[PDB]
Amino acid sequence: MQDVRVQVLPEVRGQLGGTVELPCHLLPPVPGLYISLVTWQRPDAPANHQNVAAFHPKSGPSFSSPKPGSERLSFVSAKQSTEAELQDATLALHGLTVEDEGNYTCEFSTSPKGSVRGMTWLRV
Repeated sequence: MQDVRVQVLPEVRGQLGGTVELPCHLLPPVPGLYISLVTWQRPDAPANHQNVAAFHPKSGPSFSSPKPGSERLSFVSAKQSTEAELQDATLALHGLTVEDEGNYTCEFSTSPKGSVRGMTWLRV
């Protein structure tokens, strides 16, 4: 099975007080691959601020960090089985503030390939 990779933008520029999307896609669309999880994290944020978003095929989306928090976040394309689709893990963030600036890491957990990740700088 071919190896997979994460595609993100080196930087995303969003308008202050507005909305911005952080693109993240698993490539290529390989048949036989199971995506068990995708997460977004801010490595440099305080402890309880690092886990910004997560998506599981069964349990759906979660946003543990209160900042930006679920109120300001959503996965634009990810679907949960009610079948799941996590290949596009693009994250939309509203009410952009300067305090939102920083490195964001998008990481897929997969079978059989394990984890792969990419990083994006968000500038306001």
